[PDB]
Amino acid sequence: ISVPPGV
Amino acid sequence: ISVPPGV
Amino acid sequence: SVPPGVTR
Amino acid sequence: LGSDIKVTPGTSELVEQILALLSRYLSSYIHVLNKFISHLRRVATLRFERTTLIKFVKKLRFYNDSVLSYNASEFINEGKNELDPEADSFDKVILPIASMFVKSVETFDLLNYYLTQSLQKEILSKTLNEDLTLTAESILAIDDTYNHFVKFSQWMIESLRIGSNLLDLEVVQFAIKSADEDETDNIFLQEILPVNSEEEFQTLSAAWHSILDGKLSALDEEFDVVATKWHDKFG
Amino acid sequence: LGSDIKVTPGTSELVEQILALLSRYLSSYIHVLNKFISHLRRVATLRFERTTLIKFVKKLRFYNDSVLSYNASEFINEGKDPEADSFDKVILPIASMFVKSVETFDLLNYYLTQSLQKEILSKTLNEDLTLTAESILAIDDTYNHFVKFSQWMIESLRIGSNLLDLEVVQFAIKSADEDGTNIGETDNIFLQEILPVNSEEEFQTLSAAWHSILDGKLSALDEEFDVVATKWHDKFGKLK
Amino acid sequence: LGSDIKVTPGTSELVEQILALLSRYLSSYIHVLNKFISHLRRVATLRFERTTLIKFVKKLRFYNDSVLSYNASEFIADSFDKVILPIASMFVKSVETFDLLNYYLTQSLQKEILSKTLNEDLTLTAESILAIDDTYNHFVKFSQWMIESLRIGSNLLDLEVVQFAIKSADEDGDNIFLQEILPVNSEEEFQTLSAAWHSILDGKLSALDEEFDVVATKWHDKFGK
Amino acid sequence: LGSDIKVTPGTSELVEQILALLSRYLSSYIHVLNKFISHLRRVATLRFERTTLIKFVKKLRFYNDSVLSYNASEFINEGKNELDPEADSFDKVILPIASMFVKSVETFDLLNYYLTQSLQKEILSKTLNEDLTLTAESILAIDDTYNHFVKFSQWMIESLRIGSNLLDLEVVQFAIKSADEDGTDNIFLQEILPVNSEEEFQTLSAAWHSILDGKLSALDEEFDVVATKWHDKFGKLK
RNA sequence: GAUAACUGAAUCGAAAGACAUUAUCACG
RNA sequence: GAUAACUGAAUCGAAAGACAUUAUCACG
Ligand SMILES: [Mg+2]
Ligand SMILES: [Mg+2]
Ligand SMILES: [Mg+2]
Ligand SMILES: [Mg+2]
Ligand SMILES: [Mg+2]
Ligand SMILES: [Mg+2]
Repeated sequence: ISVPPGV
Repeated sequence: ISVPPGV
Repeated sequence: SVPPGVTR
Repeated sequence: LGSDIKVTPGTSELVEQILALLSRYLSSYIHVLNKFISHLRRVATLRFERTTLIKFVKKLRFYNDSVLSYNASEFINEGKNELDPEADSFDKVILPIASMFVKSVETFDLLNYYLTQSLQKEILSKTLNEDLTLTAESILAIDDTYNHFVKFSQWMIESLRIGSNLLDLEVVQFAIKSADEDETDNIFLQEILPVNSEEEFQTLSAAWHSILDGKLSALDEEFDVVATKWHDKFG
Repeated sequence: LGSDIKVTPGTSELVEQILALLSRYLSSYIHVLNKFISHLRRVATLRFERTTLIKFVKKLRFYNDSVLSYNASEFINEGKDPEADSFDKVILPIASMFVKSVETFDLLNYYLTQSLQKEILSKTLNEDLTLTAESILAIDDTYNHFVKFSQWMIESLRIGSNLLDLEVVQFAIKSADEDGTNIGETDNIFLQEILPVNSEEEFQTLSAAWHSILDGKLSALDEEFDVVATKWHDKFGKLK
Repeated sequence: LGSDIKVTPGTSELVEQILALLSRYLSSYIHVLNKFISHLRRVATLRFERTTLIKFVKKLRFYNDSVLSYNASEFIADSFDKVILPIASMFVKSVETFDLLNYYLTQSLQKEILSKTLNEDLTLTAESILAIDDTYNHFVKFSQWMIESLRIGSNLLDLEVVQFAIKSADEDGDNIFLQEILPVNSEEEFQTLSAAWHSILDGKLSALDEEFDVVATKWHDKFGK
Repeated sequence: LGSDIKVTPGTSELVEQILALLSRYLSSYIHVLNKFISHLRRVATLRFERTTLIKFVKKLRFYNDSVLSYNASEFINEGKNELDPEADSFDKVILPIASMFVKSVETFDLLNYYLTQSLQKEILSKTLNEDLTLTAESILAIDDTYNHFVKFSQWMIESLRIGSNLLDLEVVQFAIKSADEDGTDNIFLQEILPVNSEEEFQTLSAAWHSILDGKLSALDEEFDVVATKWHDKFGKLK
């Protein structure tokens, strides 16, 4: 899963 | 329908 | 399919 | 934007009562669908339709578990003697409940179509077997229950002026658009009066509660008649 | 439960950018489904299925019309305050719309990618009107990311509740808690922790990075939807 | 092998009477199957079964046309064996075809229908299945009698079901098909036994037609014109 | 009707050779069907179809047992001097053989329709894959073998003028009626020359034998390719 | 719970061997 | 004969244009 830098 | 006393 | 002397 | 209206000590209980209606609607379907899904195991040609119903029954059972485990008092800040820089507004509290009703109603709209129309036809085309279909009366009760929950949801929202595009129901908008290109007889088109206090909301909710309970019982009755029908024919 | 966090002048625009992602996901489905529904009009054995899809495409089209006509600035009171709306108050209806949409897509995705795919094959004995494997992957991948995005919007602001839970997220939590809970190494997408955000700036920034990711997925989805439309045309639609 | 027995002037007519029984058995099926095949059009799940029945009804119809257009006097001093042999052979071919169709129609298809639809309006009646089996058994035994009574039997004319009953008996120690057939000693004796057989088979064919009408009526009452 | 032609000492053997071709056709089917019927035991949705095939394979296995246990010399009276004019006529001897061929061929027609058309569609509809279907090449071989056995049977019968309504094959009559209502020519519609002696029949039989044997080998080869497919696509473990 | 039993000799297994004391199916 | 009708804007067609005055199916 492409999760933003720092969710 | 049935809409109660005052709707 | 069919050998000589069967058909014409 | 809404009401000036604050929560009272009786708000928590009002919310639980509203939620309980929705749990009862959901459960009523879940019970009749478990049964149908079980009779369909025996019919080789209806295998994929069976799975589609399973997928719907799961969504309902999830919505019902979520509603049953929601503790409404947890999300409500009443103040002390009506402390206002702590007391929740009534709108803040109803909004998530109304939103849940809307989501559930839209799900029922999709399931009702599948169950009462296209599947009924598919069943007759596949099997010619009318023992497998719903009764006419159960279909009437299905529609009648949906219409009243639509209207109840419209009332909760419009009466407090917390409506928005995001909370509109497809069927209500369809009736408004249809009317504007044809005062009026339609169930969903009738004006909703703003309520001016919680007392007035409480009272109207209770009257609504009576009506919907009522429709839910007629629905349960017709669901039992149909479960009995399948049982008499299939075992 | 939430944030202390107030709206700023840039909040309205942030909300429109989030809603636009949802409109684009909805529209993408609506466009492919109009096409599929058109081809199916010519297959006698798929008549009732065709109607079931019509019923879904209406629901999507309704949601998309609702989103497109929503004016977010109407529902936002910035101050100059403390009349100022809290950021939670503003995100909540947006999140709630996302949740409704996502659950709808879950039901449709199951119908469209599983049962209907099978029914089609069983009824017609070919693959002319099935989906491609790659479209199914793009479908699942896009849903997964919109699930996670919606989870992030809600959990990062602590506005979660039973009523906002998504079925698939709760499934993965309940499955983990009775399978292991390998909660560090954590391969599952939905099981990873969400950090609370501490300001609107931090939300804004993470929204934008999310926006870039979802836009990527939506373009891959559009790509695969064009490949499959082309397939239907080449395999079924066109004359011979 | 056989008799020594010669044809008489009444032989042609005897043969036409035997062939007419077979035409009547074939036609009876053809009529009920045309009906069924028509009702099945409406059931989407039964499409490939319907086409299998079509394939069968065509074979029956072909056998019936072939029998009806056969002029027995054209093919008739000939020995009585020479004349009965092609008739017996036609009976055997027909009987084996019926065995296959009967299995498909009364067993596997009946089960497939219930599995697909749960719809018992679409099935045969129990009584039609009994009349089906009873008619087959008698045509088997009649064919066995035509062949064995004249000693024109051979491996090529054996019927599956007769041989099954013999092999089954030989590995146990009375069965319809296992009973001895007396050699006939003249055409008069064959003529007479044929006529008694004709009476019995005509009785069975009427019971079959009756049950076929009961089922056709059933499908019509439930499924409509 | 027929020839005038008498049996010779070599007649018994000619008949055994003809019968053996039929046995080999029957056995070739029985072998592939036993295999298919075994794979199908493991597919719950194909249970009733499996029983229909079993019913067919039994009818084939019965015809093949009958043919294999038939002793042709038992049913042939040769006389002892080329004439002996109580010697069996060649027609009397071929007729039951031709009749057995006809019965078989008609059975194969029914089975071929079920096996290559309706069942193939039903399998796909029921299982959603091609793992247990036939190959296109096996279906071609099936049809090509049938067509040749039809024509061979037609040749046996017409060449001796022993034809009758009772010996007509459905497919030959279909081609004749179809032509007469339409009216690169159709294999079954071509004229068959009367034979004038047993020597001429013997030699044409042998040439036919060589052709049918070629077709039976092609059929066997495609039956092995398909058995291998079923093994690789369904049978074996994953 | 349900389903599956040729008048077979195939099928599965590298093998030993398995084949109703069996195999398969089933809403997280 | 039978089947098919979004609260659509697609679909088909190189275009013109077609779309129940239509399309498809069939032991017709
Ligand atoms: Mg349907
Ligand atoms: Mg389906
Ligand atoms: Mg069957
Ligand atoms: Mg079939
Ligand atoms: Mg319309
Ligand atoms: Mg619209």
